[PDB]
Amino acid sequence: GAMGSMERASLIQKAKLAEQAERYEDMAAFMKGAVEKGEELSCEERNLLSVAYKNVVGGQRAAWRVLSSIEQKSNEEGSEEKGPEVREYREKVETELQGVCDTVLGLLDSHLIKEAGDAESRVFYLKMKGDYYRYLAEVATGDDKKRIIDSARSAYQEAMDISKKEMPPTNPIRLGLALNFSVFHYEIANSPEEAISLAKTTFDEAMADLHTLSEDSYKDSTLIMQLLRDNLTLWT
Amino acid sequence: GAMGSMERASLIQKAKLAEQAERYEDMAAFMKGAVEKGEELSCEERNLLSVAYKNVVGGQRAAWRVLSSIEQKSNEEGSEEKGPEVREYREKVETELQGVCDTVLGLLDSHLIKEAGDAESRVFYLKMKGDYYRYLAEVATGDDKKRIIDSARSAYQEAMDISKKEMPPTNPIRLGLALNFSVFHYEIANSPEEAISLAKTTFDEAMADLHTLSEDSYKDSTLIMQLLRDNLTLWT
Amino acid sequence: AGSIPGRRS
Amino acid sequence: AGSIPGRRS
Ligand SMILES: *Cc1ccc(-n2cncn2)cc1
Ligand SMILES: *Cc1ccc(-n2cncn2)cc1
Ligand SMILES: [Cl-]
Ligand SMILES: [Cl-]
Repeated sequence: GAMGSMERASLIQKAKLAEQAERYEDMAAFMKGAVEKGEELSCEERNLLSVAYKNVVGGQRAAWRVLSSIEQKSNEEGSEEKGPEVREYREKVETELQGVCDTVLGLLDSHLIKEAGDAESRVFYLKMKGDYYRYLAEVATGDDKKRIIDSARSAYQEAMDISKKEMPPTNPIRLGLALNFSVFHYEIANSPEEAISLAKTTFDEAMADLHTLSEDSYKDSTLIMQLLRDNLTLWT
Repeated sequence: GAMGSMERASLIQKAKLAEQAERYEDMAAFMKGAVEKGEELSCEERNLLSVAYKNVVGGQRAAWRVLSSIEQKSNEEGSEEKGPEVREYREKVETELQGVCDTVLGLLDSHLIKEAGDAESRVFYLKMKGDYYRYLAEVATGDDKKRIIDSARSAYQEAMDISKKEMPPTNPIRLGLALNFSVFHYEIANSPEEAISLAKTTFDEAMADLHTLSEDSYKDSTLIMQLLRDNLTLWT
Repeated sequence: AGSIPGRRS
Repeated sequence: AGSIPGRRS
């Protein structure tokens, strides 16, 4: 890659600079180069990788939704024919989004996940794998939409199994995994009851474990519990 | 270019879609392709070109300022040596910004300005030329910083001369030109008194012409007059 | 429905 | 000091 000649430490340093400059494409390229050095990632480095690509794909998903909405309006009764442009441009953004998701999934598969032995790293990467298959599922329509959905489910499920065995119920990675898996159930899998049940059980079991936490860990956990509560308020 | 095979009308349509999707890099590439079709640009098309590149370079300028501030802190008394990374990354962003400015200036020079005969188009393009030399001047430090500054001044001055001859004092292009030329005086040319005098005279002459305007033109002009007033409040 | 924002480290 | 925002057509 284009980052093969830069030191690992310099790539990490520049990824942090790019975050401060809100240059998330750069940040993602720097962290991709850091991953491709072949060494495992620290807790902080995993967060940098995640933050970079979440911002990049977040912009693409927002644009895809704008364009998909315009496209759907143009294909309604009484709509004037505007030509292939809206579809073409939505396809362009969609293709770029799928390329980013494939890049992240390729990093996880080569070889972040297979070298991740600790629960903190393994659950983190498997949650990522579920997230980026979920983003692929959001735009999928063809022969493989069901397989993409099952790939997301399978990664989330393995992460859930490990987190329930190896992490306390207030662990922020465990909480964010359950939050996103519940969003998967609601938005992707057409299982709103499973989404609500998971969010409720996750919230209640975290609530009962808060007494064990320091002030700073309490703040971390209750922040994500509020996101679970926000979704439950929207879903019920 | 990569847009040589797409219809002019499709490029314009997709530039509008990209603005709605907040995909300003795409928007700029689409409008660059539209310009390179060789036909003159309508009022609306000129605005699309301007909006696209203003957003692109606006993000680069914001990032450059963040990185330049970090770089300056690292070169202070008592600062720990962090290596070449901050300078290297600031240089990378700076180089990308200069490339965008050069691209815009190349479009104006080949051949938007020479074919612009009406005051509305010619002043618009010359204001653009002043703006993008101003952005080059913001990051300039070498043998040509003075020539870049004079290139900005010269373009602004020609635009001012035409606008005073050919446009009413409330014309929004005339007002925005004077606003940016005053910012040039204050921020680039180290002439704050010239900046204040231009802003005041522009505001007062617009105020005296508002009575001639419709409700909608009044709203357009008073919006930019408020930007002149905001600067005067900051400068005095 | 909100997933983890995860856009700031 | 603010120039024309010019970021929305
Ligand atoms: C996936 C995930 C889980 C938790 C967090 N987080 C945010 N603040 C603390 N922990 C981020 C991402
Ligand atoms: C350079 C310039 C001048 C004026 C405007 N504007 C904004 N609203 C109406 N006119 C934009 C850019
Ligand atoms: Cl396209
Ligand atoms: Cl760099």
